[PDB]
Amino acid sequence: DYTAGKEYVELSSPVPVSQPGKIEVVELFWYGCPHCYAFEPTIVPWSEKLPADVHFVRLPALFGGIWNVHGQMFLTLISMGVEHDVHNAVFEAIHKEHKKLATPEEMADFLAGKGVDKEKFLSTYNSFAIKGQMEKAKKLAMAYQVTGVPTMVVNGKYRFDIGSAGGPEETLKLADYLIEKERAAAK
Repeated sequence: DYTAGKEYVELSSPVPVSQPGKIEVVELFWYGCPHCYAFEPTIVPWSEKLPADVHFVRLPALFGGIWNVHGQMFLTLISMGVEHDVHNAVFEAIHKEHKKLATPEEMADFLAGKGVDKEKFLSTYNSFAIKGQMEKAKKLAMAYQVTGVPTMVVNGKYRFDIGSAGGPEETLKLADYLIEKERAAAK
């Protein structure tokens, strides 16, 4: 059994969830984060097997500079509806192929090779709608009081990471435990 204050903490000010009625699981990440890249083989298959009442979401940590730029790329891909399909390839480009993907022109030229419309990528990247999603994501990370990645937050209420949980497998087992806690809770 896990212990509040040890493997996870409870946020004294819970944060609203992106999809009311589902148990939210957020992974805060940065595409350029090696620990984030390394966790992917653990969290990806798990995330695809979650039940119908769970909503898994990735949230880019907008902690400045290149993190903001890569987060803006993430959010642009989500808007275009293609992030899932090019997700692994972005991680691979950054960590294996030496691609910096540090400007929208560079991102668009890379993503074109993965099927992504460059004009639509560029227009979405610079859109007002993306500005709002950026601020939303910033304010969420501030409200979760997250100061590094990868970090998990369940149902806007419980924050934990690989170190606190005690390893990558433990991170998912803890998430499972916390999902069950929320499923059992009175509505």
